[PDB]
Amino acid sequence: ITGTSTVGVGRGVLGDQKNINTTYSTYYYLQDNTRGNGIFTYDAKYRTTLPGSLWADADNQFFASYDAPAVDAHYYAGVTYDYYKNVHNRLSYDGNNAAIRSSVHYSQGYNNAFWNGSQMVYGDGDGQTFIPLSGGIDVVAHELTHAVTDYTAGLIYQNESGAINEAISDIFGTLVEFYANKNPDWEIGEDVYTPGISGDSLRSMSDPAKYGDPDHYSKRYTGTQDNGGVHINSGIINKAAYLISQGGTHYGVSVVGIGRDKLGKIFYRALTQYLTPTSNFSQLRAAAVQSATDLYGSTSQEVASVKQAFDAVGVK
Ligand SMILES: [Ca+2]
Ligand SMILES: [Ca+2]
Ligand SMILES: [Ca+2]
Ligand SMILES: [Ca+2]
Ligand SMILES: [Zn+2]
Repeated sequence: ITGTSTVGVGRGVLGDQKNINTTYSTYYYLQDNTRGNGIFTYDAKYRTTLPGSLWADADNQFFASYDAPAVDAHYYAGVTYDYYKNVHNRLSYDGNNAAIRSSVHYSQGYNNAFWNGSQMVYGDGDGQTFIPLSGGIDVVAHELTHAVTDYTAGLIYQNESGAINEAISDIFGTLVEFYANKNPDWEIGEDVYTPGISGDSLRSMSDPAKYGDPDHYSKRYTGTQDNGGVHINSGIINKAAYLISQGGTHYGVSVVGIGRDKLGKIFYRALTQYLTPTSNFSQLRAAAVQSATDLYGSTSQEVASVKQAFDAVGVK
């Protein structure tokens, strides 16, 4: 809609208060005009019809419990946009400031979130396995990163290339979590998963095998479930990425960590410059070595650590 940019206030899924950019025109809408061609948040009204209605509010105050997932979807999409702009010089997901759209209150008791080719979509959860999924910044950044991948490398959602597609979204979801810097960790979905059980998460990057995911290529899932294990075999790449950043010894191979910022730069370059729709794990290793080489020199510690990290997870 056309109107006047302003700032409202609300409370997110976890009960925290935040300021959100809104637009005023009779109602106040969840439309942030300060970022690219805009961030837009929609109410799907417990249906599966998308996008639903642009979120309208009478008083620019968003403290109702119905409001909470909208507040967080809108706010964390802004943070994710800011991460890509400030850290990687990328304007929105397509690199030309495409408008970012999210719908919340999708369906009834829906325990997931996704990018559907055109926008983000967030379920409310069933209240015991998940609370509303937009409450996790790693989840929001994970979904938006799928749009980035789709506009760059185009990794197909199947088999090894799909596992890479998933790992990239976990990796940047985590980097965005650290960027916003409120209790960042190397776990995925911990803020919105199983409100009744503390200390757990959906997936772990530091130790994928904690939830039964492979942490070595020898343990890869070779069956047909989950599109050939795109959410399972991503553990192998997530572990490699954790080692590149933080360091450690894994299956007897020692890796000197080079830190989060270099991890991000190396993987963003691999993604946007060297990966293709059918890239496999061995091709990712090559893309990542070449990226680190480009950025830091063939005889750097950075290149050395990328090699040891992929050796440690058994990717040659
Ligand atoms: Ca209100
Ligand atoms: Ca966290
Ligand atoms: Ca996390
Ligand atoms: Ca939990
Ligand atoms: Zn994903």
